[PDB]
Parts: sequence; structure tokens; C-alpha cells
Amino acid sequence: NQKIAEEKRKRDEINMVKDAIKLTSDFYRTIYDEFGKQASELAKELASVSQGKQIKSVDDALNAFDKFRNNLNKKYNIQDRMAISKALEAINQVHMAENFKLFSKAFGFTGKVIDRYDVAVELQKAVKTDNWRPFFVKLESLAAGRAASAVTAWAFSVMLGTPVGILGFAIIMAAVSALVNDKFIEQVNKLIGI
Repeated sequence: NQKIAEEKRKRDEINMVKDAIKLTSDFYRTIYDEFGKQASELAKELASVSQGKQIKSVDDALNAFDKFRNNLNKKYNIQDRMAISKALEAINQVHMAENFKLFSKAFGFTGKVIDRYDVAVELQKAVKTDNWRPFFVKLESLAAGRAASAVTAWAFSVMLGTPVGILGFAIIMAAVSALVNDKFIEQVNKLIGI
């Protein structure tokens, strides 16, 4: 009955890939619907950039993100951040884990994926405070072989888990860009009036 078992294993892996593609297409339609054209286009470009790429060093991600953190704190305040923190608190951890697994698959991540709700809790902490270092450390540790695909998969799972609103979206995308490619952060800035 190993013959039957290999067959079911391959059929399940195939259908998993199928679900991953369906989830990503629904994700881009979602982002388009609540954030707009430019936002879904940003997410698509960044997921393409991250597939087959290596995260930047955490030092560079933070020096990049600090620039973002400083323009952002010129226009938006701590009420604006607390809003995103409560949005994150509404995430369901089960669905976040499943969607994480599927996004990872869709982005070329070949390894095993575990529930990283703790990185989401750190996100809440680092959005209420301005201490992002442990957040970017945990994010890195999430990225096996330094794969950016894991990073943006996790980000997408979090955004899918909850209405972060354009500002939360911008902030998450900006962290991801800091790890994957600092280029996307100027577009991110545009999305909220720099």
C-alpha cells in the first residue's frame, strides 16, 4: 500500500499548491479592494522580488526602516499606532498559520513552516513602542536560508488576518521592504503622503 500512499501524498501536495495560488490571487484582489490599485501592485512586485532572493542583513533593514520610522512619525502619532495594534490583536492564529503555510508554498519556500504568531505579537509591541530591533530579529529567524519568500509570506498572512488599514499595511510592507529591497519604501511612503 506504499503505491497508494505515494499517490495520495502527491495529490495532496498538488492540491496544496493549487490552494496556495487561489489564496494569493484572492489576497491581491482583497488588497486591491480595501487599499487600491497601487497597493496590490506593490504587494505583487514585492512578492516577485522576494521569490528567489535573500534578505538583507538586519543592520541594513533597520537603517532602512529607521528612515521610514522618521518620516512616518512626522505625520502619524501614537493614536494612529494603537489603532494598528488593536487590529493586530484581532488576528486569528490558526488561519494565520494556515495562510502562512500556503503563502510560503506559493512564493517558492520549500521548507517546513511553523506558526509564528509570536512575530505578530512582537509587531504589536514594536508598533506601540518604537523598538523594532527584536521584531526584525524574529523576522530574520523566520527566514530560513535567509529566504525573503518566508518574510513576505508571513507579512501577507498577517494582513490577510485582519483589517490593518492603509497605515498598518504601509508599515508592514515597509518592514518587509527593509529586509527584502529598500526600493519599495518610497512607493510605500507615497501610499500615506510620505
